[PDB]
Amino acid sequence: ETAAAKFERQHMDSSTSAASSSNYCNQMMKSRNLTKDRCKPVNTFVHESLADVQAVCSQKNVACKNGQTNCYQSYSTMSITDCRETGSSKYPNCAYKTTQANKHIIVACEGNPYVPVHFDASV
Repeated sequence: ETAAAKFERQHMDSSTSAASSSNYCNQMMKSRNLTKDRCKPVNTFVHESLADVQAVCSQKNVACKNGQTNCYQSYSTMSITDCRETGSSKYPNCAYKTTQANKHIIVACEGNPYVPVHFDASV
């Protein structure tokens, strides 16, 4: 698996009229193989098109949380879903709270072609 492919598996779920149910994160964290080794504490899925998310690599250059300079913030807000592990959640039955939002995303980009490889933040 390439880094670009990993970003698509971990963070992309393109859909118009995204309506993530209370069960969404429970299903998606499992189906995208994010609960195989351990319960991943937090994750974000983006519902805009791949073209639109890839386009962010040419948008607003911002500092990455880790101090690197290869992060970019979207000029427009994007439909997203946040997944946050619950208190009662016990591996291998990882449990999540599902919260829909409309926010600017920040991603790190690398390579040729210059594409997203890391989801940094939503703002």
